[PDB]
Amino acid sequence: QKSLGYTDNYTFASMLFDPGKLDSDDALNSNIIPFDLHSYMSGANSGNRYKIDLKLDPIIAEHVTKISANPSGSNKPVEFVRNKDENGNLTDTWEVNFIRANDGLFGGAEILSQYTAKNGKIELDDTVGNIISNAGNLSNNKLNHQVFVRDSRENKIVRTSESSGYFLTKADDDLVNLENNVSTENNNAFKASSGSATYNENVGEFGGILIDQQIMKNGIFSYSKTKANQWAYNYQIDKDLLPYIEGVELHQYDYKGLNGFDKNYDAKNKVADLTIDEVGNGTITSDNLNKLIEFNNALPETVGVRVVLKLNKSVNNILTKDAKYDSEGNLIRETTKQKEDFTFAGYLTDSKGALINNTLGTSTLALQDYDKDGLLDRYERQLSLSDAENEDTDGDGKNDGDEVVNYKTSPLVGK
Ligand SMILES: [Ca+2]
Ligand SMILES: [Ca+2]
Ligand SMILES: [Ca+2]
Ligand SMILES: [Ca+2]
Ligand SMILES: [Ca+2]
Repeated sequence: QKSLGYTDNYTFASMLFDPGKLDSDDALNSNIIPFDLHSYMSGANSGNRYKIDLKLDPIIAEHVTKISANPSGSNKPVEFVRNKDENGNLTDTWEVNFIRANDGLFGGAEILSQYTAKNGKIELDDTVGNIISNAGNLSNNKLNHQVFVRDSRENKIVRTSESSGYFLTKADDDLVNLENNVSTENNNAFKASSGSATYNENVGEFGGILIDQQIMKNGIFSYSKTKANQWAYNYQIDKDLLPYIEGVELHQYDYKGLNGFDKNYDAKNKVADLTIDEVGNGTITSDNLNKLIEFNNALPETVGVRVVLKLNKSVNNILTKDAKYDSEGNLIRETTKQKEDFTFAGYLTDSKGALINNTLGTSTLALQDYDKDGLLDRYERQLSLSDAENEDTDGDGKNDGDEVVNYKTSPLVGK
């Protein structure tokens, strides 16, 4: 139930989760969710240190009986083992070793090239159509999924390997439309695309949210179009976040060769101000899209696009909306939200407005308040430096949330 911190290993440059959509009658009537797993590794690795984790929506994890996939270049599948939490229950995350030689998926020496784990099967105890019809309204809450590399030595997520998103259903009618009428302009250029959403306290004056969409290249694509054939970048932000957003910007996201993507925020990389409507959708174009997207022309580098959400209030005001306080103004741990997920999506359209093949990348941002002290887990780990599973880190009777916003005293000192 508790979230994980982040660590830094640039060698795990990309890790994309590519699942099938769930709208066609063939997929809707099957008990198996198919997927491929793409990875790019910039340096050699070995041993049992690093793992591959796959966190699934609890609606689906309730029905999962087996998860498996073929390692890169193999015919024999490997089974994902379900994870057990601290006390012994089963999480909604399955885990497999990374290095192929240690019952994993990818070879420790296959670097500087895209490698795929194919024939991935999420075997369920029921057909997906039955679960979709017994899951509720999937127009706001989606069937979230997440994949990342885990450093088992420090129990942290490798920052550059995180990728999230959600499975497409018929409730996502707009997105499902574009993956059925794909454009013909460059159906060969790109392999797959996934997104990732994180919280960043250095953005603006109240913190920010970073949406980093990567698009893997099949070859060495180069973007050169006439002014009348210029593409457009289309984005959709979760409507549940608009009250808290001061503004949205488009940043450059350069794949810096062997170093991959720089995950840090840099306000100097802003290239445009994005406009959005009431439902959270928007689009942007130019007479030369090379101004707004670092396509890494003529190079086999992954294409990246960064969207920044500058908040107008502190991020802790999201789960603490319609919460209750006492006479002294302190938060009662039993009134604030504990979990809430937000969904985003980004994709490229051609001149007529059709999707470029495998350019749709969805992302989910999982905000969590495990100890329910009013401070998000990401806030405590990245800014306040307090224990994410303790209402009172220093042990002086003053809760962590009350100590930071109310008492204005350090939540780390008790004497
Ligand atoms: Ca570059
Ligand atoms: Ca907390
Ligand atoms: Ca805490
Ligand atoms: Ca305290
Ligand atoms: Ca204190």
